[PDB]
Amino acid sequence: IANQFNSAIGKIQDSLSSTASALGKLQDVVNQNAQALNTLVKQLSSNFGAISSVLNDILARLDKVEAEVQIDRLITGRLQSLQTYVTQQLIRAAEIRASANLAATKMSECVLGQSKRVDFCGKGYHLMSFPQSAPHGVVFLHVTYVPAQEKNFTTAPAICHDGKAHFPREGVFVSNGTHWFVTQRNFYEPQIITTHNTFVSGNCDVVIGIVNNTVYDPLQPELDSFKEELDKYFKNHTSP
Amino acid sequence: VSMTKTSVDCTMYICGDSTECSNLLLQYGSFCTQLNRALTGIAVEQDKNTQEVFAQVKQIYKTPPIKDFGGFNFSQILPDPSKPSKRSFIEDLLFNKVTFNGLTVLPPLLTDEMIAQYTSALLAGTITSGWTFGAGAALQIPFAMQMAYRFNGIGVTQNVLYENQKLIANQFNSAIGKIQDSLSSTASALGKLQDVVNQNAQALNTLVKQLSSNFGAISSVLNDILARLDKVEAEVQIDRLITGRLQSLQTYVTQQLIRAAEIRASANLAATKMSECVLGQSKRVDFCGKGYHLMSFPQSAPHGVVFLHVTY
Amino acid sequence: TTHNTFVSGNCDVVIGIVNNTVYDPLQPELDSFKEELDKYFKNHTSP
Amino acid sequence: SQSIIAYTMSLGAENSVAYSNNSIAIPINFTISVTTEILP
Ligand SMILES: *[C@@H]1O[C@H](CO)[C@@H](O[C@@H]2O[C@H](CO)[C@@H](O[C@H]3O[C@H](CO)[C@@H](O)[C@H](O)[C@@H]3O)[C@H](O)[C@H]2NC(C)=O)[C@H](O)[C@H]1NC(C)=O
Ligand SMILES: *[C@@H]1O[C@H](CO)[C@@H](O[C@@H]2O[C@H](CO)[C@@H](O[C@H]3O[C@H](CO)[C@@H](O)[C@H](O)[C@@H]3O)[C@H](O)[C@H]2NC(C)=O)[C@H](O)[C@H]1NC(C)=O
Ligand SMILES: *[C@@H]1O[C@H](CO)[C@@H](O[C@@H]2O[C@H](CO)[C@@H](O[C@H]3O[C@H](CO)[C@@H](O)[C@H](O)[C@@H]3O)[C@H](O)[C@H]2NC(C)=O)[C@H](O)[C@H]1NC(C)=O
Ligand SMILES: *[C@@H]1O[C@H](CO[C@@H]2O[C@@H](C)[C@@H](O)[C@@H](O)[C@@H]2O)[C@@H](O[C@@H]2O[C@H](CO)[C@@H](O)[C@H](O)[C@H]2NC(C)=O)[C@H](O)[C@H]1NC(C)=O
Ligand SMILES: *[C@@H]1O[C@H](CO)[C@@H](O[C@@H]2O[C@H](CO)[C@@H](O)[C@H](O)[C@H]2NC(C)=O)[C@H](O)[C@H]1NC(C)=O
Ligand SMILES: *[C@@H]1O[C@H](CO)[C@@H](O[C@@H]2O[C@H](CO)[C@@H](O)[C@H](O)[C@H]2NC(C)=O)[C@H](O)[C@H]1NC(C)=O
Ligand SMILES: *[C@@H]1O[C@H](CO)[C@@H](O)[C@H](O)[C@H]1NC(C)=O
Ligand SMILES: *[C@@H]1O[C@H](CO)[C@@H](O)[C@H](O)[C@H]1NC(C)=O
Ligand SMILES: *[C@@H]1O[C@H](CO)[C@@H](O)[C@H](O)[C@H]1NC(C)=O
Ligand SMILES: *[C@@H]1O[C@H](CO)[C@@H](O)[C@H](O)[C@H]1NC(C)=O
Repeated sequence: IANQFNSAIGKIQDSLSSTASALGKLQDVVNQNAQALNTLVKQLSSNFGAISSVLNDILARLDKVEAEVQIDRLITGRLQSLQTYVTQQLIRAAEIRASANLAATKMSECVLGQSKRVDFCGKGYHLMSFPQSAPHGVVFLHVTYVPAQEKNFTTAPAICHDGKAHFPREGVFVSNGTHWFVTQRNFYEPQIITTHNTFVSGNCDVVIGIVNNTVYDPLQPELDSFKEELDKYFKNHTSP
Repeated sequence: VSMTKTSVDCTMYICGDSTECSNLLLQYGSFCTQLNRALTGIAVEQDKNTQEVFAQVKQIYKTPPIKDFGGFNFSQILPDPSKPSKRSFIEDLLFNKVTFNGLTVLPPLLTDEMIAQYTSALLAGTITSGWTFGAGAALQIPFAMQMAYRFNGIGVTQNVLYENQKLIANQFNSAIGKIQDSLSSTASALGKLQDVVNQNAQALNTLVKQLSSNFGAISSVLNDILARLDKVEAEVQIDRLITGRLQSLQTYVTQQLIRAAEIRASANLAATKMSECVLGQSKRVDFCGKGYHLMSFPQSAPHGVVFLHVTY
Repeated sequence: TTHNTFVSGNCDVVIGIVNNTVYDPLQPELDSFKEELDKYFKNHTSP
Repeated sequence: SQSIIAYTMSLGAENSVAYSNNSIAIPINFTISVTTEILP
């Protein structure tokens, strides 16, 4: 588990250092803000249907009663250009807020805790996550348990023993093809079907797909060994 | 999940087929690049919204030919093989239930056959392999043992399923019977999707009515002003129409950017419900339907997703 | 039963506790051992 | 020989699941994995 984790951290380190595009969601936010600021400054070169885009060159050519009408055009067009920028900034800022509230929720639920929510802390089952800072952003390194190489098995919903039906306390009944076992669902670790691994409920006629197999009792030998010794003691006590 | 991609060519809208109006419009600068860019940003994020909701699996799982799901009759929600589009009988019902000037509609990247196919992959994975196909490789399980793990998941011991399996399957079969009847019966059932089609249609209809406005020029028709007047008398008249039509696009693009942020928020909720209700089982009270969550099935709709949440 | 329950503390602490028996399933199992052990003593008197 | 091709996109690998009324698959092993996620 350590050697897998220490390798997976090494693949993150290499990947970020190797490819261009991995920072895309942050570089995009830098590029949109640069593009919008650049666009806002370029609008100052625009005439807006006035005689010129240079405010001092209007004033240096026309007299005041009509130089005002040209300046009013530039005021209208530049005020419209700020309003376009601020509307773009507000709509973007609402997006970044949504992404910051998601990031805060990921910090709270994947870093300060372990999440049972599927996909919310990466693919697999969430073990833990580690935060890393980035320019204007957060990176989460989500660590997950992923089921690897699998094997198919025969299975049953219940086991029948003394005409009573038996069900797993945790996990699932599986056969290797000849013998029956009980195992935890998320990792193959077979165990003998005991009275301590299972609970009884009702009789074998009600359950579709129930199978016959023995259920082991762990206490039965701890009284039968004690019984065979007790009988040997009675045998010895015939001798005096 | 989405809304119709629209591109409005601001030059062709403001200054339709006119060189003189185009040469005036250049004097307003980069606004037309901002209008075209913003609507391209929206048009691209609609494929993204659709992709985050439906493409949550990179492997197209398919139903077995045998249908021995322990008595649970999924035939209403699996694909029908016979139709030219491979959709479910409830998806076909949902598709019936929703009804010159630089305007263009752009088609979604994922056609409705491909949204039905991603929905089929998610649903065939969900029936045959539990939540496991969300964690990694799909691991099969018998459907009654999947429902047993579910019952343990809501804190009801799994013998309650196996003792009652005929009833639990008849109740699931009956509840899908009510979904079928409900969607056949009432007009308003898909209102949340139809409301999005209606707002886009209303906002574009409003944007078109603004081409018939005068804004204090002699005519609402750009060709009349260029036909009736010489070049210098025309500048003043066209420039009114430029100002008012430009402001009509600045309005419409702002209304669409706000509305796209709302459809985005709905798509991210739908992606969260796809992950947490279809690819899993949720402890979140009320998140995956009313009751205690057992499992959910996705179904496509025009520009949307329908979840059939199954609850104890 | 002792398999359905867990033990802590005593009857004086828990507000609203009630008296009932708890069935220990080892006890009647080893009672099936008790009368068999007892009969084997009775028989073993005879030689 | 390189040229632009145009094609209907496939949605992924097709994979018929080995479902049966009495078969389960269980992992004999696991991979720990680290995925980066990046948020503005
Ligand atoms: C299904 O799982 C079973 C448990 O692992 C397995 O049975 C076990 O098989 C081993 C040999 O592979 C036996 O080993 C013993 O066999 C005799 C016992 O007298 C000795 O000569 C050997 O030295 C060794 O002690 C186990 O006894 C046996 N266990 C049981 C409960 O039968 C099956 O082989 C597996 N089936 C398949 C199809 O793989
Ligand atoms: C699971 O194990 C059970 C115990 O070994 C076994 O039960 C036995 O089933 C047979 C066949 O049904 C019964 O045979 C009797 O059936 C009627 C009388 O009821 C007569 O027509 C027959 O001639 C014969 O007497 C056994 O009585 C019955 N035994 C018990 C103790 O219940 C199950 O059949 C096994 N099931 C599987 C799937 O392996
Ligand atoms: C729950 O079960 C308890 C155990 O049987 C029971 O406690 C017993 O209550 C009686 C009556 O109060 C006591 O009787 C004795 O009380 C004093 C000595 O403490 C004497 O003066 C009396 O003459 C009499 O001998 C028992 O001593 C007491 N048992 C113990 C072990 O303390 C509770 O009363 C029961 N409560 C309910 C609500 O059912
Ligand atoms: C687990 O089993 C499935 C299919 O079921 C088995 O089919 C036989 C091969 C035999 O083992 C039966 O007793 C089982 O019922 C396997 O799926 C097959 O995979 C191979 C490639 O490995 C492919 O050529 C076959 O067409 C598949 N058959 C079917 C019916 O899907 C699966 O690979 C097995 N998994 C493991 C890890 O053993
Ligand atoms: C699953 O449920 C469907 C819908 O009730 C069943 O389909 C109907 O079956 C009857 C009898 O064969 C036909 O007359 C109807 O025309 C069918 N209706 C439709 C819409 O196809 C189906 O038979 C059930 N399948 C199982 C295995 O129970
Ligand atoms: C579980 O998977 C790991 C690999 O992730 C297996 O470890 C490898 O085992 C082989 C020999 O079987 C060695 O050559 C490799 O060098 C091992 N790799 C590592 C990272 O240790 C492990 O053996 C598998 N175990 C089972 C029971 O399947
Ligand atoms: C599984 O299906 C077969 C038919 O292919 C049937 O004989 C068998 O009894 C079924 N078992 C269960 C548990 O449904
Ligand atoms: C048999 O019983 C006698 C006492 O009666 C004792 O000394 C002896 O050790 C016993 N042996 C065994 C094998 O129990
Ligand atoms: C519950 O409340 C009633 C009064 O309404 C009281 O008589 C009773 O003793 C209370 N039960 C307990 C266990 O204290
Ligand atoms: C008494 O013990 C003998 C063995 O020593 C046994 O055969 C017999 O059945 C027993 N009788 C009774 C009444 O237990």
